[PDB]
Amino acid sequence: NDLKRLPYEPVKGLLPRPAVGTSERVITLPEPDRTSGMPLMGTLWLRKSTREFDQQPLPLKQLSELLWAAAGVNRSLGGGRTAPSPYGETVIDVYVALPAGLYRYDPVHHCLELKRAADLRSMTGYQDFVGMAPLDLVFVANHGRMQEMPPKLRETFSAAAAGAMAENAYLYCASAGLGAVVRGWLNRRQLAEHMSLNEDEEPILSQTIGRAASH
Amino acid sequence: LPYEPVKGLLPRPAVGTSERVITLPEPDRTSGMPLMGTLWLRKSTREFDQQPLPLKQLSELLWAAAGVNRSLGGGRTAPSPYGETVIDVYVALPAGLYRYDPVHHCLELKRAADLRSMTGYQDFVGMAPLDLVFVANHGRMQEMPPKLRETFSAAAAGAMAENAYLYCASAGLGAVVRGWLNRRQLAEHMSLNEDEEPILSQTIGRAASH
Ligand SMILES: Cc1cc2nc3c(=O)[nH]c(=O)nc-3n(C[C@H](O)[C@H](O)[C@H](O)COP(=O)(O)O)c2cc1C
Ligand SMILES: Cc1cc2nc3c(=O)[nH]c(=O)nc-3n(C[C@H](O)[C@H](O)[C@H](O)COP(=O)(O)O)c2cc1C
Ligand SMILES: [Mg+2]
Repeated sequence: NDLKRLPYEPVKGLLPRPAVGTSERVITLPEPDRTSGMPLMGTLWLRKSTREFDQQPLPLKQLSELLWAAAGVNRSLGGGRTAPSPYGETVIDVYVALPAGLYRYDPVHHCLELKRAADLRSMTGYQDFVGMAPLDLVFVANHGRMQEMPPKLRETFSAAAAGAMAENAYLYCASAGLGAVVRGWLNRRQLAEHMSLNEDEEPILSQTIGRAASH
Repeated sequence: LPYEPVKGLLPRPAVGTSERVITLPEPDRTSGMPLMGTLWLRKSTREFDQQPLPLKQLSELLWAAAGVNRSLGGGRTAPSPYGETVIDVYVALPAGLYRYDPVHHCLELKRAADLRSMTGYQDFVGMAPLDLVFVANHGRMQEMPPKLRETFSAAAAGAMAENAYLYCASAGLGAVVRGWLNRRQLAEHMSLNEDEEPILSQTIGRAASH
């Protein structure tokens, strides 16, 4: 029983796989829906972790709503977001590893901007028995926007903000019949290198998303 | 513009009978505002009306943040590292500080004092009917690597506070998660054990009228 708590085996030597598809510079996303969908109370009942997935990609509508749920602008006045953040600073940027490329989600313009023309799915650097899925979200902390915050609270603020955003994604997945699993076992430096992140950018959590496997 | 620390403010005496265990009505609702609606209305509120939350609303709020959504296995509404509770949720009420027990869906008196707005920082958040306090229990993380305990408890607490924010958006309540905490001072006020530390506090109530 305690054996589940043993630290996971590191995955050594993996390189980014070649991009599959057309690795477009910008992917424009459709406007997210505002009225309809499963009641919040229903989504809380069904909120769970999934580790085996079907490989079918999310339709563009679902990719859009997921990204908006996690990191989107919900108030035009001031660019308020669907999730909180310390001092209103955008401390977390959401990246998306798709088979066609690694993208950064831009909330103000609700689109994806190419960060790397490579498939960086399941590059957490640890064997946590989470299978291959259509996409991974990576919640990256931007230390450049945290310098007016007390240093000893930055990991708590980054992790809490990332947690809230990952929770919005979980709840969206539950509303839309999708599986999700947040993953904190990250070789942060290795993943930061694969993602071509700047020195002040640190991966905090990832989240593997897709339709749950058929059996 | 950066928040300043406030001096030693002592806790207020509890108002009421301070019952030792409060039974909460069983969580059974599956209806209410669509998730997308709650996401659209998710925001922080800092000025509140003082009217207490009815029992049913308090029960639902606690269940959203910390409750059992799967009876067999004790799976929770929020994720947790290794499926083990690393966060204990406390509720600071006028009548006393209570610990929410997810398995029995009830409140157990922790201290007969009013500990609302005991963060130790001046973040301009007004008095509200209650605070939720998310406590990292390091006693339940001794087999987890030290370097991950802060990230995992903070990410678990953030998800729980997020479920709470969303519930508040669905119910027309205001909420604000607060992370600027003098943790040691607040832990002392809460009578927490040495290996338990408040990491986030969340002030909740109806938004102020005038
Ligand atoms: C901060 C945090 C980090 C997590 N890290 C991982 C991880 O690295 N790998 C994994 O498979 N699951 C991870 N999980 C998921 C938990 O294992 C999962 O929440 C737990 O099994 C309970 O299942 P449930 O989400 O269905 O309630 C993490 C959860 C949290 C809150
Ligand atoms: C980790 C974290 C800690 C926070 N701490 C405080 C705090 O101590 N005091 C406060 O007034 N607000 C706090 N907030 C709330 C943010 O200031 C707020 O989310 C931000 O201003 C944007 O407003 P919004 O929540 O309406 O989107 C915190 C938010 C996060 C994510
Ligand atoms: Mg203990």
